[PDB]
Order: sequence, then C-alpha cells, then structure tokens
Amino acid sequence: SALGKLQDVVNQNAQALNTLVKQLSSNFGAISSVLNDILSRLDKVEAEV
Amino acid sequence: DSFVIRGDEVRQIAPGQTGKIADYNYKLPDDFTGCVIAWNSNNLDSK
Amino acid sequence: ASVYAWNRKRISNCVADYSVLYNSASFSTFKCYGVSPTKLNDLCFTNVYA
Repeated sequence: SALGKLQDVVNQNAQALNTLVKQLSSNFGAISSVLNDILSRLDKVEAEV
Repeated sequence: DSFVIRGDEVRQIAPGQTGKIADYNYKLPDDFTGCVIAWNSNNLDSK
Repeated sequence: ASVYAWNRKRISNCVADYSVLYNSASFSTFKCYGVSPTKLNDLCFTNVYA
C-alpha cells in the first residue's frame, strides 16, 4: 500500500489500453463490429456506409 | 452513351448495380458523375 | 398461404444457390436488409426460414 502511486500509474495505463481494445467490439450503429462480417455480407455501396 | 433496353432492366443503369445488363451489356463506374435519362418507347421501338 | 396464417418452411442441410433466385427478372423486388444479394453465394447460415 506504500507504492499505491506507481501501481496506480500502471493500472491507469492498463485500464486505458483495455478500454481502447474493448471498444473494437462496439457497433457504433453498424450491422456488426467484426469488420470482416461487413465486408463478407455487404456489397461495396452498402458496406462503405 | 445511348441504347435501347427492356423496361424492367432500367434499374441496372446506376452505380453499384448487378444483373445481366450491368454485368455483360454496359457498366457505370461506382463514382459516376452524370445523369441517366430513359423513356418507355413502345410506340416506336416495338416490331 | 393467406397472410393471417402465413406459411413458414425451414430450409436446412443443403447447398442453396441464391444466384438462381436473383437472376429471375420476374422478382419485382428483392430487397435485402443485412446482406447484399450478390454476396449470398459466399456465406453459410445456421438456419434459413422461408
């Protein structure tokens, strides 16, 4: 518990990277967040939207 | 560009389309800048 | 069938060639809502219902 500052600096960066990775799974309104679903299911004029 | 085509196929004369006219007859580029003008011509083209 | 008692067929355990459907100009509409009809022949599905 003395080294709470340094271990928090490690934790903040780990939480930031893990948040950034987990956001790859978010749809943001797309039909899927797996980019290969979109590219395999949709033809270019729909896929680009 | 100009031609006579069957009325049900006119939907294929656009960017991104598919079917026999768009695949083998005449294909627009997918970034086409232009106007597509068509009319039913059965009073003159039919024979 | 009638529209109040609409018919469902489960379609399963097969190849299906959707180009054979999409090529039929009799289909006055063929609107698809999460797949494009050109792409269907490169997919495979866990079930299909007609």
